[PDB]
Amino acid sequence: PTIVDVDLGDRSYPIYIGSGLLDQPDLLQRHVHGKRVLVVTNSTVAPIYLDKVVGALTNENPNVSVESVILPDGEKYKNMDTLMKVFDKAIESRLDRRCTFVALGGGVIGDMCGYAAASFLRGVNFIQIPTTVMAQVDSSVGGKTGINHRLGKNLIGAFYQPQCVLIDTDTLNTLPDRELASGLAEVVKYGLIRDANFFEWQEKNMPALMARDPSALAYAIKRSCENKAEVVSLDEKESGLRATLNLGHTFGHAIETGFGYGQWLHGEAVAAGMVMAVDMSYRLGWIDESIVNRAHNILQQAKLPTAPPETMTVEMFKSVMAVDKKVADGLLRLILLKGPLGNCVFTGDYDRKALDETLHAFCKS
Amino acid sequence: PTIVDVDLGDRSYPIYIGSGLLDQPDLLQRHVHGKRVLVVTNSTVAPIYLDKVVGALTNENPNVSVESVILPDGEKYKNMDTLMKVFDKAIESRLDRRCTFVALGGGVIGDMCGYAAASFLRGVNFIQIPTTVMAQVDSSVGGKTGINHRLGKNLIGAFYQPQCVLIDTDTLNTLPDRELASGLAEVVKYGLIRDANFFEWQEKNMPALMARDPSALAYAIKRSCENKAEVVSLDEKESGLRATLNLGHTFGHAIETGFGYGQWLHGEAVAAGMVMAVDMSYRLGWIDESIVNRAHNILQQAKLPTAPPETMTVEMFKSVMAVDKKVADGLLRLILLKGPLGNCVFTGDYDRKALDETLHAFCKS
Ligand SMILES: NC(=O)c1ccc[n+]([C@@H]2O[C@H](COP(=O)([O-])OP(=O)(O)OC[C@H]3O[C@@H](n4cnc5c(N)ncnc54)[C@H](O)[C@@H]3O)[C@@H](O)[C@H]2O)c1
Ligand SMILES: NC(=O)c1ccc[n+]([C@@H]2O[C@H](COP(=O)([O-])OP(=O)(O)OC[C@H]3O[C@@H](n4cnc5c(N)ncnc54)[C@H](O)[C@@H]3O)[C@@H](O)[C@H]2O)c1
Repeated sequence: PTIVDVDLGDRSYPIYIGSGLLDQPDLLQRHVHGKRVLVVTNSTVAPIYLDKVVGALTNENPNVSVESVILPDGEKYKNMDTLMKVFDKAIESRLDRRCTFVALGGGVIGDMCGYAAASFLRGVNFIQIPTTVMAQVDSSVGGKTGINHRLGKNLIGAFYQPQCVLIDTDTLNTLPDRELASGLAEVVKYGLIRDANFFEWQEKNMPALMARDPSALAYAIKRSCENKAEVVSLDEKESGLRATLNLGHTFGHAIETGFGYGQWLHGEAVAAGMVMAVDMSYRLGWIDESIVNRAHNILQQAKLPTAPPETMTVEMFKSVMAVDKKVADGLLRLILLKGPLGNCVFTGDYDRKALDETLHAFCKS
Repeated sequence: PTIVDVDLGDRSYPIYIGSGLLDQPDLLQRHVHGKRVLVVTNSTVAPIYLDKVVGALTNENPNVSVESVILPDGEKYKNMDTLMKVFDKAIESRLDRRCTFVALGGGVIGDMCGYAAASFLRGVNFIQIPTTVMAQVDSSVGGKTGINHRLGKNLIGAFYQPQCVLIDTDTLNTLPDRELASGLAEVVKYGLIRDANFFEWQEKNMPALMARDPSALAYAIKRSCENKAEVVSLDEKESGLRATLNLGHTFGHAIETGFGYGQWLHGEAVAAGMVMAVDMSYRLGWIDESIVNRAHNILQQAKLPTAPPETMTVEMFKSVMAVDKKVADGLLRLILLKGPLGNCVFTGDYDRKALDETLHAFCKS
């Protein structure tokens, strides 16, 4: 069991990482400070891990009782109505401020569960058990929770930290290849924004990760968590630094909202968003040809898309980018690369013609 | 302009109190930190105050553009579906993280706008402009925001603190006697929980408050906000001490949900429920009978109910109380009077016979 910690003072919490951690009941029990637990998962994950997870919380612990809600599987259910099922279940069972929610699944569940937890009775303790690469390197950590609105991605939610995060890499064993690769998008992101040695290591080790080698995947998770924990501890609520985690995400969200929720996996949208934001960066003269080539090579190694869907138009991009949460006072700040690899800027001061070229170069219409 | 602070370090903020405050644009504009504002109000309040508040937000203020969203008026509407109207409007007009919400109304609007602000883009700034007594003396202060569920009161929300609170005493001039009176319930509450001298003051001053004397009303407000600000600063998230503000509110919330949201005013529900709490306190032999009948009498001078509605039952009270937020690991903790006037306890330890003796005394079935 490795531990990357997130230090937010009295609200600090541990990220436990290893194999078979779902068979170490002591880990979860330590963060369940009440009698009752509500596991939140979806229809795909539930048959695989729920019994295991209730097992890990109860069968060797007699004073803990566990309930579940199984929500439908899909990014397209990341909405207020599907979230209302969690509040409905919790109130039907008469759960109270001492209960604990447990997010069992990918990033869709983590985000929904975290926000529900933030809001139920004005907040109850919750724990993350990510079961995707995406969630294990990104979504489970940091306490950004919430839902999509039809006009945009993550527009309603809460900053709300879990009590712990339990990553067991065995759970990746049941994850389809496509879901695996899409999680690596965010791993590459850490490399580009602030982690050149991490990036470098990925250029060498991407075949391992794609072959799902345990040691590789475990380090990519660990090192991703180190980055994300550092940033969150410094900038929990995104005054400045935290926005760096949004490289390729202004575009990537435009791909998700535009291309209709769910068709492309998030990581697939980020893959393509990142290429676009690399291209803009070059066009602005802020980065080298070499970064462009290496960004393009590594995502190709991960069999992720390096351009957006051919139905995405320039107008859809602009219209969805208009509700990006990096807008301040009607001004669109972007995350762009600048200088040697591992360097990035959070800025609203970029030549808009460069942005316009990038859109027109990547869009068929 | 009388000020009363709320002390939460870097989240501290003033409550301004006085007449004609809506005629001092300076006060609102100080706390609007961006170019955009969305005034959330309702259809009763809008055509009386919206123009004026838009006028104050923009006078000598080119930098700021102001929009509004008009919600339906009623406790009935204090729920998630209606709140979607705030999000939908916000996103449609592309409001960003730097926008400010202005909650313009009674406590329904405050709680709703508060929780909408907490959640919009995971938190934007908001400001409180209470226009009912209930709001001016209680709900506007403390950053307890949220909404009802069918099965219970304020079971979804957040602890979110406003940028400031603008009590303009003139807004009470348009409020009906019934609404005004119902506000006085929380004024009394402060007396009984922690402020004996204030209580004694109200006993002299009740006829004055019911006649809308400017001085009495204003001092009630200041004293009511001082109490709450003191409690909120010490216990913002309700670890312990804050729960004391819920005297008679366990019973009260049960009346609201039991008898139908908005059939009685909150204040009216709270009055009856306070009277039940004192009865239970006496039955426990924790309280002298002078406190019982002193309470009964001040409420009657406010023309407030001292019984719950005739169709409330014992079962209804018990089933709604089971989802009170004062319940912890299945144990219902209550606010009860013990000792001289102005002293309180929050306890899980009481004889349950006292509890359903008081339930059977007040309910026809
Ligand atoms: N909150 C944050 O900071 C943050 C960071 C990154 C992403 N996110 C959000 O999280 C989501 C990321 O999506 P995701 O990749 O987690 O997708 P996801 O939650 O949809 O999961 C991917 C798919 O794999 C299935 N699945 C999950 N775990 C499995 C397992 N162990 N075995 C087999 N199948 C499994 C799921 O049912 C789903 O069909 C996005 O909505 C994104 O916006 C949030
Ligand atoms: N957040 C807190 O800490 C807190 C504290 C106490 C109460 N509350 C909540 O606040 C609510 C109590 O609301 P309320 O009693 O203010 O009622 P309310 O918000 O429903 O408004 C009272 C009625 O008077 C109308 N009105 C408001 N201002 C007016 C004015 N100036 N002139 C004419 N009419 C006006 C409203 O449109 C409504 O019809 C409850 O839902 C309660 O739970 C919250």
